[PDB]
Amino acid sequence: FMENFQKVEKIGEGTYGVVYKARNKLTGEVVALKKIRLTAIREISLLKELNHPNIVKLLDVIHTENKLYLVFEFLHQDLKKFMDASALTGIPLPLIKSYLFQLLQGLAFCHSHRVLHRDLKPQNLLINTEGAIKLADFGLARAFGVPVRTYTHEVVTLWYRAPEILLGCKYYSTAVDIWSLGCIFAEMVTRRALFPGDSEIDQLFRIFRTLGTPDEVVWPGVTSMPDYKPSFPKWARQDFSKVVPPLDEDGRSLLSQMLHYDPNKRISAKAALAHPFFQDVTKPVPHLRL
Ligand SMILES: C[C@H]1CCCCn2ncc(-c3nc(Nc4ccc(N5CCN(C)CC5)cn4)ncc3F)c21
Repeated sequence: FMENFQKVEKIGEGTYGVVYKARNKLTGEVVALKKIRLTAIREISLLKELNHPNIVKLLDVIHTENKLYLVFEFLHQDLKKFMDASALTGIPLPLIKSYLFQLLQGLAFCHSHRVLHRDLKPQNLLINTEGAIKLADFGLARAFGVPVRTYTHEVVTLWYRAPEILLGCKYYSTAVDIWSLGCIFAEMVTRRALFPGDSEIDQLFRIFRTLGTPDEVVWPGVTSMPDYKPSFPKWARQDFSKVVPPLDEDGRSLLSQMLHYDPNKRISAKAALAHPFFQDVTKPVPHLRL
């Protein structure tokens, strides 16, 4: 239980609980220990075996008393800090293309196992010095939920929420992760958030002003969604060439397929891996200081 870990420093404050960098007192292993404060047992245990090089490995699930502990492999930096440190020059496109490629591999692995992330964002994308990028906070959303406030009452960001979630879809699909990854794709290219909304209706309207207000033509059945309103303002679609300059045509074509309104038209992770944008994909080494 907690005795075998030594708390090094606080990493971050997730929704369910606090995450610490810790040292296994017996094996010297440096891990990320998540303290979740209090069905879910069997759902978390289904993630012990969701192992993939682009998924942060869940090492052990400690269950003692009314406190639940998750032990992950430790990574030193999230994508958010790397984007901030690269804000002046921009992440080089070969590195952007490599991160997107690896995350689509990770997504394709979890969607084939019917596991959704439901909350992709730069803050839970972790990188190392070797050029790898991994998905974190994976599978916990179905185990507890995606609440509005964290345990430290911080607001959950909506910038990467798929429109079907914002429109009240109860049973969304794997396409919600492709949408979030598309928004992260755009943010890495332009060094600015694609849809930085501070409310659910502001997030939805910021999507509408960029991609046009959806209708039955582009999204069959959107007018029947639980939170759709006919009184939605009707904005025209902006051209993608102004959305993410100076991304090349391969990248803009891929991004537009990741940002399709209709979840059934949105490109899958496996299909996106065959997109010509990755014809020249490599694995560069990032410029990190730890
Ligand atoms: C993604 C994090 C965010 C914390 C809450 C969600 N969660 N659950 C586990 C981990 C985790 N985290 C790490 N590494 C790490 C991550 C972030 C940071 N900080 C540095 C200081 N910044 C101000 C914020 C980011 C440091 N280290 N490795 C492995 C992991 F499973 C994380």
